[PDB]
Amino acid sequence: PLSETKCTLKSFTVEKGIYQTSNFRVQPTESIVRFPNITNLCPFGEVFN
Amino acid sequence: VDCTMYICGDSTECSNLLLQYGSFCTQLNRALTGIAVEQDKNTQEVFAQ
Ligand SMILES: *[C@@H]1O[C@H](CO)[C@@H](O)[C@H](O)[C@H]1NC(C)=O
Repeated sequence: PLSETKCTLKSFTVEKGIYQTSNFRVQPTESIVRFPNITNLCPFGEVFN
Repeated sequence: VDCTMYICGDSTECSNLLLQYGSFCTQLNRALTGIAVEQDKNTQEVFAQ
């Protein structure tokens, strides 16, 4: 964090204060794919079986 | 404003293309920070008397 501050400010010394060095983001853990409920299974079997 | 996110964040390919413009939005993240700071200064000048 202090090195984040120093490279952000392009300095080897830092004055008292708060400096924004980055942006925090939480990344996805899992993917949710939900297609509509299927009741309408297609009767291919009526021809094949 | 997080300009990386504003333009298109959480994308490797968007980031690679945002970077072809250099500091184009970095300077705005900076300008906005300055404006927000000025707004705290205004509050202090008016009320912390
Ligand atoms: C007929 O139904 C069976 C179920 O045991 C299935 O395994 C098979 O794929 C079907 N046959 C054909 C030719 O599709």
